[PDB]
Amino acid sequence: TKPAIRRLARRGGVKRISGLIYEETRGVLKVFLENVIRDAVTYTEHAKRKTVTAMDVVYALKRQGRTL
Amino acid sequence: KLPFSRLVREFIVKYSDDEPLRVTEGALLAMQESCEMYLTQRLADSYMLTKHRNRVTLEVRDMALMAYI
Repeated sequence: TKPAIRRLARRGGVKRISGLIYEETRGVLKVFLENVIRDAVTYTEHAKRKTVTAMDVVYALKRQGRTL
Repeated sequence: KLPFSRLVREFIVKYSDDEPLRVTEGALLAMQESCEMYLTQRLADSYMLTKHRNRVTLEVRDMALMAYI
């Protein structure tokens, strides 16, 4: 939504934001999430289990580099 | 929850094989926390470029240099 992006900007110290950020921000995140969910789903299904746990999310985050 | 569940559902189904993959609240909340801070981090770093550019408006200009790196 528009205020969730605003809320994220204000958390980061951003005061005012341009209108393309809204679409650009969703795209950037999906890339991140695609890796998190993909990795989590791939590990969770492969690893003798079929349920995503908090640690599977943790496993996906380690596998990022867009964190480091 | 509305745009988070969509993406989770789309990608669990997209990246499933024989079936969607259950999941717990802690898993969902843990993911959601992680993803929020990733956008906070990258917007804030791009905002560091904004101040370096003598501007006050975070723009797609600033998002792109961190994204290029």
